[PDB]
Amino acid sequence: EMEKEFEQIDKSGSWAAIYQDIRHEASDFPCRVAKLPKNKNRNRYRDVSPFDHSRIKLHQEDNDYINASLIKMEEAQRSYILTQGPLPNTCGHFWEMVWEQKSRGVVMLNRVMEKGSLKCAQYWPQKEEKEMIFEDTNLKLTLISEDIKSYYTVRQLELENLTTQETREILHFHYTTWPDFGVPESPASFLNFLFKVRESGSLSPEHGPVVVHCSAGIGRSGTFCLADTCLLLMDKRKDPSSVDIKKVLLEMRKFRMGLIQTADQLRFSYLAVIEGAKFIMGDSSVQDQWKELSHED
Ligand SMILES: Cn1nc(-c2ccccc2)cc1NS(=O)(=O)O
Ligand SMILES: [Cl-]
Ligand SMILES: [Cl-]
Ligand SMILES: [Cl-]
Ligand SMILES: [Cl-]
Ligand SMILES: [Cl-]
Ligand SMILES: [Mg+2]
Repeated sequence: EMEKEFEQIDKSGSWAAIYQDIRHEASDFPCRVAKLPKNKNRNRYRDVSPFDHSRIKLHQEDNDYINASLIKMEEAQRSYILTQGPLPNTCGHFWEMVWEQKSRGVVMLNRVMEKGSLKCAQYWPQKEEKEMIFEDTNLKLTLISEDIKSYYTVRQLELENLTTQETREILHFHYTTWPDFGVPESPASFLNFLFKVRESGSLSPEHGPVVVHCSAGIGRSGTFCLADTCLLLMDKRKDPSSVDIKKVLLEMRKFRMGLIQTADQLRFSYLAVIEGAKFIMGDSSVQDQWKELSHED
């Protein structure tokens, strides 16, 4: 049971050891496509690749490769697409994947510039009047509106298939204050953001899998999906005791390497799930309290 286990690990000071055992137990599957010489410029990080079995295939034609994985959580019945922050030459492929996979929401957990370096291309338009046209993949993208909060922004985008003239609405949830190899400021601030995402309808099974990315699409991304999946699992069952967090994380790591990148992100995951279980188990009031504690205005 997660809270008792939490207290025990904390007491004995063993988060590093718990987290290293997850790393040693994690699946190791090939990534031969990601490593094809022709794909080298499609990859942000040498050592972060999608497994071949789980990779998202683009429906071109010339090169179906994108660094994106489908994390398909069978028992939870939710999927997520985890991807690296798009590169200057992969922004058209990224929107192509969103279109082909029928995603309604993209959760971005990083900034474009972190620590002085460019960790993600500016893949969405920051002004209504300056849309983006991705000529390679025949798509256009328009900022429709944005809602700017203290630590996150929600943007409404319109994606258009230029070939068919079909248009879809895409919600962009942008967490701007989650440091790389770091944790959110509090469980409240993380949960307030997660439930904004849930509220939008973007995780509905009527839509394709939500796209989640940070820079490498593994540490901040894995932290997000983990907490969400664990909360979903206990909601299904109405039973917090039935959720084994480390097991869920190991199941996720069958689909993408390196999910959750520090011991403290693991520890933060347990805090978020333990705190969010209050909501799942019937205390609707805590939602209002997370909003306050998050200082979103
Ligand atoms: C910036 N970065 N770099 C990694 C990583 C891990 C192993 C090898 C190379 C990069 C993960 C991450 N970031 S995160 O996934 O964006 O939080
Ligand atoms: Cl940014
Ligand atoms: Cl900086
Ligand atoms: Cl970039
Ligand atoms: Cl950072
Ligand atoms: Cl790892
Ligand atoms: Mg303006």
